[PDB]
Amino acid sequence: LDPSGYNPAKNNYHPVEDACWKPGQKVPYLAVARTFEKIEEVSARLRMVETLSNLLRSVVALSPPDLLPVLYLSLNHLGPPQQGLALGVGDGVLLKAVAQATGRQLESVRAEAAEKGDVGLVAENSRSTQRLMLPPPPLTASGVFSKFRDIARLTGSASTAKKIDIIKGLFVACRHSEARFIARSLSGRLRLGLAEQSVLAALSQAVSLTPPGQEFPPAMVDAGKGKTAEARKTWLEEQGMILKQTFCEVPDLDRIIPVLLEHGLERLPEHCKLSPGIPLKPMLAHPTRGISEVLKRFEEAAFTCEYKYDGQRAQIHALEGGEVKIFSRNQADNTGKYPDIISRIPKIKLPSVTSFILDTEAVAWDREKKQIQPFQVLTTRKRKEVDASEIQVQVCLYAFDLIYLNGESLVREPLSRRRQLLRENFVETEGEFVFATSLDTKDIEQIAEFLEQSVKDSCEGLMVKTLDVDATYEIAKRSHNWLKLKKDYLDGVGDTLDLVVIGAYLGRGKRAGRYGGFLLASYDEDSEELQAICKLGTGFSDEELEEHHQSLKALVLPSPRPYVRIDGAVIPDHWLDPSAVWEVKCADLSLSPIYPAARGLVDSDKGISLRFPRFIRVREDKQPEQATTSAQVACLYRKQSQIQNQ
DNA sequence: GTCCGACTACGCATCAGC
DNA sequence: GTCGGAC
Ligand SMILES: *OP(=O)(O)OC[C@H]1O[C@@H](n2cnc3c(N)ncnc32)[C@H](O)[C@@H]1O
Repeated sequence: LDPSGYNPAKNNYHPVEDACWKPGQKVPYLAVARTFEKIEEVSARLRMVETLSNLLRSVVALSPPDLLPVLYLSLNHLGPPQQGLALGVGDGVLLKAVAQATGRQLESVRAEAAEKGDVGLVAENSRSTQRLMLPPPPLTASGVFSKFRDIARLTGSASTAKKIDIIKGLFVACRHSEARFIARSLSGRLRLGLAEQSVLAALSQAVSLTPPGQEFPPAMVDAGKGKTAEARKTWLEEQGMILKQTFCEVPDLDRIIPVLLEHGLERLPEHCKLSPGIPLKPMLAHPTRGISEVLKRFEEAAFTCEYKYDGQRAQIHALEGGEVKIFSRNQADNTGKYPDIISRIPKIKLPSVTSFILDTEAVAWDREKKQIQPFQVLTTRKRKEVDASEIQVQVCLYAFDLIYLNGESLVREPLSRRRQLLRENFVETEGEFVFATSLDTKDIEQIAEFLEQSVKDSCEGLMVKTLDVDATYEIAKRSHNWLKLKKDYLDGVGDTLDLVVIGAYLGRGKRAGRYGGFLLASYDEDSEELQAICKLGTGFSDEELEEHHQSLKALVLPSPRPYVRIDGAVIPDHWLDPSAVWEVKCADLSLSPIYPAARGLVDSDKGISLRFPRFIRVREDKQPEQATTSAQVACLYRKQSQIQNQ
């Protein structure tokens, strides 16, 4: 058949008959791109999962070995996260490859990509070089995926030119809508509306409806034929939960897909279980906007409150053989980053401990002062090839959960149990390995003082977790089972700044057409200058963003006003007449190496920016001169508890 | 509530142009 | 990291 007319969203989809490729033959990338079209067209997640499941069903029945690349293409992933593969292709490089492939000038394609907010639309609607040669052989799914890995593997000098040539070869072989999705994949903005959770749902539904390991033609193609609506409903969720719980234990398609294709979904938890050395998905936290919101949602269930430390999450694995591994919250290998940690594993556990998986937070520590250092100090550590002698920023560990212990998994255990084992079999070495400052209560005043004390002790806020009711480490049940209580979540903390809009940025994707971001500035009275302080991109409603785009479009200037100073900040696409004042909330103030706001008032060669800036409201009663001054910004930074604890 | 994709600062690691 | 939108 023709991959051009592939419709994986048709009613009564047959995996074998409605396919556009013969069995044993490699899956054409156009079939993947056609499935991406139908997925992008709809907004309901259930319709998106069904369309993908249909494509996965034809793959599992006609070309099983192509299931792994098709899943990775739908996720826009290069492979397992612990392998650390990265494309290494910037937007400027992708645009240079698009311009060279289409025969157009770089300025033409760059203006169009910014105006459209999508590189895929530019790379597709340009084929002035396709009428130059005979059509290259059609693209395959596994072939496109391997070429993506080829790009990611090129390193060293002159590697950029080699990446461009591979991207160029893909575009000249693209037909119909393939160029739009290949360019979207390289830029890291697939924009499908479907991601990890929906792919997992589509995979479990596809292998349940069309089981793998069958002979061809497949005896079973729709195992939900003789079932009722509520029966097929509850059967698919039970199957989807088996896949989701094991993927949370082993988020590695390279390990799950082969076992899946050989033993089926039923026997998967027997082969892929939680084990040290293999990173697992961490437990996340849902943001709570107040103490009262914690009493609800948890209702009549006992919980605990722990200090929210400002560092980097460290998932530490101790294998039975003695080898030690550390993983980030994205399952990235961080073992070579903490040699100081590895030397101290003996000092944290009892002689009876043989294997464990620890959930801790690596926080920068000052041994000469016995205090916690801010996150900016922690980020100055080296990332790889670190030798313990040259470690200049010490790290203190704050363990708050225990997942594995002596060969048994505690995932299905309540937090009250996991916390107990973590206390009995681990030792306190202050400034090295300490337990999270905990406090079990239900008193609002006690919780309020604990929230205050945490920030006095160089912490962001509190973490609230139940102890016995829904207090397991099963992410597939609820990925955000913990609660997050910070000061800036409450609407009275007062860290609101009134800043002037001095620039706008063209939006991409969901923000194509209007402004996606804005440049904010503070007024320096002594220099009579507006100093850029940060960029702003979140906090607007969709209706507010169109009001800003309309109101600020009249103030667009061809050149910046002479009294505006942005230093090394990103030059805005549209310079704006300094007139709009917006209220902006942030979590912290940081010493910036780029922004010139309040430079000299705290550090001689560094300014101040805002950590996690968000838009609150427009200050219509205010004018640029009445905005927050750089002197106020310098004082706000000084009054910070971590800055005061210095 | 869930899932997804807009967008933030920052600094190490990497590479093009000279 | 924060945030809002569609379901
Ligand atoms: O805001 P966020 O989602 O990054 O917060 C979650 C992260 O916060 C870190 N952290 C610090 N202290 C704790 C405690 N006591 N418990 C759990 N997490 C904690 C972690 O890095 C977490 O991912």
